[PDB]
Amino acid sequence: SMQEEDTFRELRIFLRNVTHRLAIDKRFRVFTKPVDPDEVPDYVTVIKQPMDLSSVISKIDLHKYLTVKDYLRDIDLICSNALEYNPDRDPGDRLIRHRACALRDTAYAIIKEELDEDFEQLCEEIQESR
Ligand SMILES: CC(=O)C1CSC(NC(=O)[C@@H](C)NC(=N)N)N1
Ligand SMILES: CC(=O)C1CSC(NC(=O)[C@@H](C)NC(=N)N)N1
Repeated sequence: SMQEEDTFRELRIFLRNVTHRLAIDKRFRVFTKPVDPDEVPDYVTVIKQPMDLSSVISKIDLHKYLTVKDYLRDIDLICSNALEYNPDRDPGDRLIRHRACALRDTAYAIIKEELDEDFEQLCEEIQESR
């Protein structure tokens, strides 16, 4: 229905705002764009399902997220991919892991503070009826 489409549009507006706030954070610059194959060639090999904040924005605009849970699974994927690609004790790897975990923590904290739980439940119940 029209009211249901209004609900998903409000969700997209909210998700764009969260994603923008993550993308402008200097700590998260390494996650804003796909990994460039030149600067690092083994990434395409190790990481089967790449995700970054620019791809998240594209999926929002393609109406791919109908719930907050669909969105956070892609935030979770940005994080888990970074931990998998950077497992070593060396400081370069450790720095990316710390930033990845901070990105995930920040997104969850924004949603916990600013998303009404009844709004997320509505999105869920609309989606379960489709
Ligand atoms: C998005 C992501 O996970 C990235 C982007 S650059 C990076 N890691 C590195 O440049 C070094 C520190 N570690 C390697 N294993 N090459 N990890
Ligand atoms: C997913 C993962 O590997 C981890 C390990 S610890 C973490 N986040 C934290 O400890 C946040 C909540 N606190 C900080 N003072 N940083 N995330």
